[PDB]
Amino acid sequence: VALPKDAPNPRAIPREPVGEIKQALVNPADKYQSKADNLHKYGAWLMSCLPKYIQQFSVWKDELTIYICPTGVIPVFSFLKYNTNAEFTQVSDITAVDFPTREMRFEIVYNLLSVRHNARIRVKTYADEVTPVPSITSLYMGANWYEREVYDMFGVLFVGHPDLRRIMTDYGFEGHPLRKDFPLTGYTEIRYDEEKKRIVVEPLELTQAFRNFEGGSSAWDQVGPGIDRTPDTFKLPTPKPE
Amino acid sequence: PRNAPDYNVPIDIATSTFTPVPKNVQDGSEENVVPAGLISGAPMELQARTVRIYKPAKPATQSGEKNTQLWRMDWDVLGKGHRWENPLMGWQSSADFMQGTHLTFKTKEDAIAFAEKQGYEYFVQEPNERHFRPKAYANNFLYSPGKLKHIRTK
Amino acid sequence: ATPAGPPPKNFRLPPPKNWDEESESTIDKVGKYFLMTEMLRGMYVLLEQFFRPPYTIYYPFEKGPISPRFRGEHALRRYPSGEERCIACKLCEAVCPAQAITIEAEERADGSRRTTRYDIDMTKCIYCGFCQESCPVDAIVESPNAEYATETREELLYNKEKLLANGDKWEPELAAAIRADAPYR
Amino acid sequence: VQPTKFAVTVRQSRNWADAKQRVIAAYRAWIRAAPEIQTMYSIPFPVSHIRTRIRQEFERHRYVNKLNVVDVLLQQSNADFQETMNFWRQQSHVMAFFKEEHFRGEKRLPSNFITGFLEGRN
Amino acid sequence: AEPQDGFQGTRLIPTGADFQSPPDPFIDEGVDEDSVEGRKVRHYTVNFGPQHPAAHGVLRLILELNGEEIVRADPHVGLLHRGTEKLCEYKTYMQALPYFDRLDYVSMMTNEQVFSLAVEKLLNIEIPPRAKFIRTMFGEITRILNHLMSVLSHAMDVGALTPFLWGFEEREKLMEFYERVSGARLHAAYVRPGGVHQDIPVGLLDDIYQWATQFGDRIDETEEMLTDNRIWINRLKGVGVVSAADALNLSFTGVMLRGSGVPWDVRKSSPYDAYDQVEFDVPVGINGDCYDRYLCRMEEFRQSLRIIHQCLNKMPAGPVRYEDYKITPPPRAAMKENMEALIHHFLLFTKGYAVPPGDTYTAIEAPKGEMGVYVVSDGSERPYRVHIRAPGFAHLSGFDHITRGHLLADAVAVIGTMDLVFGEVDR
Amino acid sequence: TGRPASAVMQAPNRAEVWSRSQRPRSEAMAGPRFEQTDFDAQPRPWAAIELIHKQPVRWTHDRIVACDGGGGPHGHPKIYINTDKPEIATCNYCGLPFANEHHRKYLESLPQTSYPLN
Amino acid sequence: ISDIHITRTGKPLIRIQGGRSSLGEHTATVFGATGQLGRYIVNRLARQGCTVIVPYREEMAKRHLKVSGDLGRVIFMEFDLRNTQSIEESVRHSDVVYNLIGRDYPTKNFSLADVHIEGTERIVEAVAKYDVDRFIQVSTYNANPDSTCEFFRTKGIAEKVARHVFPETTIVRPAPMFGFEDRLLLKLASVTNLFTSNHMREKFWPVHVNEVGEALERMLYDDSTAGQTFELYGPRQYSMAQIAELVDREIYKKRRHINLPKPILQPLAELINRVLWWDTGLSRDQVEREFHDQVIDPTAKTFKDLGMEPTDISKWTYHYLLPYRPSTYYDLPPSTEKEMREERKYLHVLDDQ
Amino acid sequence: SYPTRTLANLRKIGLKEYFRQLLYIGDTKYGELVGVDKFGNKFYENKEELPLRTRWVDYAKHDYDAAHIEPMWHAWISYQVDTPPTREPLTQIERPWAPKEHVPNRSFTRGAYKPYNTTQPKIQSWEPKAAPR
Ligand SMILES: NC(=O)C1=CN([C@@H]2O[C@H](COP(=O)(O)OP(=O)(O)OC[C@H]3O[C@@H](n4cnc5c(N)ncnc54)[C@H](OP(=O)(O)O)[C@@H]3O)[C@@H](O)[C@H]2O)C=CC1
Ligand SMILES: *P(=O)(O)OCC(C)(C)[C@H](O)C(=O)NCCC(=O)NCCSC(=O)CCCCCCCCCCCCC
Ligand code: SF4
Ligand code: SF4
Ligand SMILES: [Zn+2]
Repeated sequence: VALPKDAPNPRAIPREPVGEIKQALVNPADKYQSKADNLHKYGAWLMSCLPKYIQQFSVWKDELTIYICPTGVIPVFSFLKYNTNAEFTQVSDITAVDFPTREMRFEIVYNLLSVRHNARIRVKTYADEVTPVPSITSLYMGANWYEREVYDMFGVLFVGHPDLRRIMTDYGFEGHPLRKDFPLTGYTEIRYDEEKKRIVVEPLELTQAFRNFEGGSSAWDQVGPGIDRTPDTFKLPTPKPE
Repeated sequence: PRNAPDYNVPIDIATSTFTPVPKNVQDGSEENVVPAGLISGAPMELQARTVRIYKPAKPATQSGEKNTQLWRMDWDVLGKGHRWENPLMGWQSSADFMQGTHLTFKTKEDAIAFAEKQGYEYFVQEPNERHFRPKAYANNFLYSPGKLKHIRTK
Repeated sequence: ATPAGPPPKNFRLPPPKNWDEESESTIDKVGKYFLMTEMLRGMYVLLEQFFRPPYTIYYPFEKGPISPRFRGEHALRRYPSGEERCIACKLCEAVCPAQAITIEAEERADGSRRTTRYDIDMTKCIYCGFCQESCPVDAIVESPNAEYATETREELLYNKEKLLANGDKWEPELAAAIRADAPYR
Repeated sequence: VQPTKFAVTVRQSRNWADAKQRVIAAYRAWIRAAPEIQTMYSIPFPVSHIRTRIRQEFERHRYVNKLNVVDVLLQQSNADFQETMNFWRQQSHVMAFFKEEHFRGEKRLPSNFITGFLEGRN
Repeated sequence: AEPQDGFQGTRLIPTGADFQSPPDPFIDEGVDEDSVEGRKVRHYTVNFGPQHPAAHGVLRLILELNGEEIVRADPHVGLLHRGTEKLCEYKTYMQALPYFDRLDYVSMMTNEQVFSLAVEKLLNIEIPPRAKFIRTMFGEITRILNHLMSVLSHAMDVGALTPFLWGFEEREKLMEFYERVSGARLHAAYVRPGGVHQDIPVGLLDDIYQWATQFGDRIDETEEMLTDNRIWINRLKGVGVVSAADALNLSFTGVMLRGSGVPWDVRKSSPYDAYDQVEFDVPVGINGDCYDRYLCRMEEFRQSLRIIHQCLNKMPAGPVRYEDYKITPPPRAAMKENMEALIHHFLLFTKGYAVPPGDTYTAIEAPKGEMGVYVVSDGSERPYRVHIRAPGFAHLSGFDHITRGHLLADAVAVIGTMDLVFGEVDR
Repeated sequence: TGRPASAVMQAPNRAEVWSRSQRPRSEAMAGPRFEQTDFDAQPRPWAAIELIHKQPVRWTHDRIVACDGGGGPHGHPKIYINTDKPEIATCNYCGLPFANEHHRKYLESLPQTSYPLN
Repeated sequence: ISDIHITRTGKPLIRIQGGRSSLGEHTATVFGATGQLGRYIVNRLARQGCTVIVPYREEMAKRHLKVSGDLGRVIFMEFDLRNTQSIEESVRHSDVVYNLIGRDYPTKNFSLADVHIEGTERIVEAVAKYDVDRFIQVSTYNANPDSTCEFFRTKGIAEKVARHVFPETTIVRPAPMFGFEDRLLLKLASVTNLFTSNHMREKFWPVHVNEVGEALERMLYDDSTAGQTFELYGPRQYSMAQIAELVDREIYKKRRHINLPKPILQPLAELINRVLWWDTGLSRDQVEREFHDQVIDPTAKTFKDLGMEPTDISKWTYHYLLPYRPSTYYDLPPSTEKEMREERKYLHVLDDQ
Repeated sequence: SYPTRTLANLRKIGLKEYFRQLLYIGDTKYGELVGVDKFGNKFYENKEELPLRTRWVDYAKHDYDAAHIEPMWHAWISYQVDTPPTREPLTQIERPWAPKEHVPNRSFTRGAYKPYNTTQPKIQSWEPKAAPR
């Protein structure tokens, strides 16, 4: 083996000993207080400009969320697409979350990106098993397949959509798997039938039944209530005594 | 006809030899309730089986009560199809597609609303609560004028 | 599409150059077309590879490199005494990402806490190694053995008699890999 | 039908006159298509059995008196029509809609109490 | 009063076609007879797929053709939809992490990076500096690994077959480093909430430096074959051209976004890990075509190598794992010696750690574009909802808008310039 | 089945089961799947229970003794065993025997003992 | 149909009636499972949760049978009709044993005597050696101990030896079977040069292999079928020429019929069978089979006794012959004037591509 | 290989051994004997070859198989250790339960492993005893 002859063994070099390592303790939420006031300000401006649809807004750390009426979908996303201070020209993601304890089961979550302002915004609305939501493929061509997924996986129906068909599931599939009443292994299974010369569909049997270890969740709450971190600019002034 | 099992319900693809015979299948006409079980794509068997809505009791084994705070909706076990022994490995096989599925609800009426929306049969179990009684460390050392009838040992 | 604030210094492209503004001599430009010089260079790079040593390994006589942390087929180990290390805590059963482990335990004749069943579905397992990170007694490991294709998948339902037989077989190599990686675990 | 051959933009029924018009047009297309479904999917049934079985699937929802429920039931039909008329569904999905090609057959619930008792709930 | 007011249809939902507005008439930019102009032309459909390369394993795209050109392209996906997002609801957070290795299966440690960063944000924890550098080094080793698959499989489809084999030895060498830190050549499971599973072995940073000294020569010879080659140039110029405005409107990220002249990288715009500590450049194209996206990807080879060398020189000492046993597993030696450590060991492997309630959308600059996850937490030990945003899912959705009017031999080039692994697209 | 000794004897070292819910190999390896089969090729590990009781006692002068399994960090979690009963005390994790030197007279007088005791 | 089965020996079975992962609790041994009938009996037991022991001669052939069952259900045993140990150990655990083994021709290793007698002997002696509960012998239609046909003779003699040593034998005498992968419809479908000596004038009652496969399941499930003989056949009388025209009416195939007299055909038939190593479809004994007509035993039970309806072959020809239907754009009918007009609204050439 | 390398190794191993290797490994290769497996396999090392080719095996059987390598040598051939089992103390542990011979992968043969249930049936049924009449 012909060694490079001016490339020495990097392992043969001795390293300077590291003694006592010290790291400060940081609270990562603390880095987000400097932008907490404007994120609240922007959400406050948004719901004054569209009082007809924006029910509330929340702020967690760097995330501002806007809560809207389902019928306000087209106006709100138009304002967030074509406003000069709201130049949010990407849909990053549209998905649903299921809350069977609500009268409107489905929360529709939109995540939007503004390359102009290096900013993100989340828009939430609600839907039901029968209550449809406006499609926004009139504003974002990229939102088309996302709504097919929400429909395919949840059953939510998007008025105005061209070609709202299943995107993920099999062709004659019945059910919406991301619903919380839908079982994990489904209701049907497939196999090849020698006597019928095709693949047939059967009721589900499992050689091993799925073992659900949810019951081992701590009898004690482990996170607690948290900490309130609202700007003083969005708290009500307190009445001074006397 | 008054809880009579409709033996002539039209089965579907997922109906099996373990599916019970339903009494009522959501026609889509009942007042004030969405017929969600009619448009859900779920099998008919969901409309035959009963679910239990209850608040889980605190374990006897420990004093945390986090799991008693929310209502759980679960499916009742059937007489056949819940578990059998696998002939090969001895594993436990099942035909119950609902065996590992449970739902959580904040109030009892939220669970009832969901059950009726999906056409489930439901039995609600009312929580068992404690009876408050003031407890005092000082009683451990109360004075007995007469016979002791108890030797407290800390 | 660009960030807010002043546009980047010279973000806008220069105006396009006309064909006769380009800096490339006709001789150089026409020669590169007809002689196909850039394609000639690439063919020459393949001649350079031709006369370089190949990368190939003759398997099964020469094997590729595997680290002490390699994740192969499972094994149940013993102590130096000969007792099984496994005490049936079931931690490896709880953490299994794919529910591949089924354990049934009871009190042994001598009163010791030991498993009666220990099955691993080798066709459910994802070879994550989680089962062996969670062990408090180093009882379950993954040997460096990757060569065990079988004929039937019934052969891939490892029961406790096979997993102990594997540990007896592979113990020197299991003890060696543990000895290397224990400081990092 | 801009993106696909049988695509229909998702529409919300304006009233019951409109909603019944759409149902009848949905049923008409399906029973029209039954000869075309029986050759492509090589269904070993008469076109009459296919048409009478298509009728059953509309006969299930004849008593729906909610307009929001009809539109989801119409969208489900239109999507099923699109994936059947384009050869997207496999013969296995299509002839699995007929609930007699189970090796247990159409008779899969017990007939009455006693026959399901002697067979252990079927 | 939905759904009650919807029973009789007293309200209609305002569709986007209601809010359509006529274009301004003034500044607006651009029949039946005996002639053959009125005559119609029939089209025929074609079933494309599966191609030989591994990445496009489950693609059944149905094209409508007018002669040779593509009229409309309809991809049918779902052939590798395995229900990951549902199975993640029945697992603890640590148990759900291996699901992310199997999303984009050529870029494993960056899939598990976005899941760790999302969970760590809800945990409200700061991970130690050493794991920050370990993660940014192995995130760029991952980026090189993916680009070796993506660029060389793209050219193998286009018909150049030799660069593929050369760079898969480079791939074969860079998977030895995966198997040394973990024990897997493909699915490491190495990056975890709170840092990394185990410290790197004691001679690895020397072995990566030895690989580093020669990797540029591998890019240069791969570049010898494709960059100036006229056949390569004439098969990617003008192919799959997307405007900057449309790439944004189509949900394009990454080089699909960057090849049309938009300067934008998640690493520069929302820095994560040790990316704010490293100097690197961002290749941005001009003409929005496949040739630009090939040239942008080759430049990232050289930029990822430039980051890996910087990470080697700034590798600090200290824990590679968040120093808190209520979140990360204690050392084996502690668990076998200290009471508190065995308790924390036991509960982490059975119940798991609780994540505080809330939701977060977290994105990273994945090698195939922007990869993000939406995690709803219920304050418990299992995720209430995990949603994966896959860059290729949005890219394949814009395949019809981009391949329209192109030839089928052009469309195979468009499939490879979009970094497409179908386990990513179907989750 | 039946004819080979390996199909009949529960382990090479031991002939009988060592727990109440253990299946005998005679009944586990009956049936059709074990026809046309080599039973000497079948996995048959040595029984741990027989090996642990061949272990000599650690005599100790202390009331509490510490067992970590004998391999440092390669053993089990370190625990403490009390040897104050006139019996042999055994580690719960590994089974090794411990006995106080005060009970040597009594232990040496027993007819049958659960560990070799020497 | 019941959940409890007390076997003829007396042990009880507690079955759970479902599909693949279920518990049928019947253990079966099917001899002759790699042919065309055996795949229907095997699949029917296996897909309902029963162990099926499948003795096989060739490894490759048996492979399609394992798909029908879950792990531990289809067990394969290497066996030879002249190795008794292989037969013995195949039936020691079985509740029911089937025997479907049978050729139509002599080989260089088996005369119709060796197969149907020396194998049934060797096999039923094992059934009697282990007190197996049900033993079902599939014989042939027209089986008769004194017949000019060695197939009807040697298969008729097996029926004798079956009950001489096992009196509780079900006999099953099926008509020529038809369907997927048969030698009846597929013969008329596939061959081109066809040799006969009785003008294709055989008359019989063709039966679908699928009801035969389903019927053999029900003889296991009814204890009353034990010890009697069945005659499975279809609903309508048919002649081979009438059967062929159905094949003809579906597929539109032209075949050569040679129909050489019996004296010049049979001596020649032996030769071709003695030198060609594949089943050539004509042999000495097979030609003699052409002259007989099926005669239905009036003392034997039928489909109806098993609650079953046979189907005729006319309702099935389109199904099992559709794969053999060469239909391109060429063979289409001449076009009508209405559709000729429709073509004038299209351009049939792309002049810019 | 290349002529300079293959020529030198002929000058070492001889023409009868040169043909042995062409039949099995397919390379002309020379190195020092490092040790023998219990299964009879022989191990060679040469620091002067291409990387990952410094260690190889000459199998004892004609129908060789990668499962014929004894476990501690398996770690050596895979570059997982540098000390061969000939100087590794971990192989000098006495373990009477340890296998006496090397058993290879035993699938595709009548000795293939067959799983079974290890536990007893869950529910015991009544053994009927009819009282006398
Ligand atoms: N199908 C029909 O038209 C009719 C058939 N029958 C009888 O029904 C039974 C089953 O019918 P079918 O499925 O068509 O038969 P096939 O000829 O298709 O299959 C017969 C089976 O017997 C086995 N076999 C044949 N000869 C021997 C031998 N010497 N030793 C061991 N095994 C042997 C074959 O195994 P291998 O493939 O290895 O040879 C095969 O599994 C046969 O007895 C047949 O004669 C009765 C009346 C009509
Ligand atoms: P007449 O006035 O008596 O009845 C007319 C209707 C039915 C409209 C009633 O007046 C009515 O108002 N009924 C309630 C409205 C209603 O029917 N809602 C549902 C309509 S959509 C629907 O029923 C869809 C059924 C399934 C569609 C697919 C059927 C075929 C699928 C399988 C085909 C075979 C395999 C490929
Ligand atoms: S192998 Fe380890 S983790 Fe698994 S049950 Fe045994 S002791 Fe517990
Ligand atoms: S490596 Fe396999 S057996 Fe172990 S925990 Fe992971 S999936 Fe389960
Ligand atoms: Zn111990």
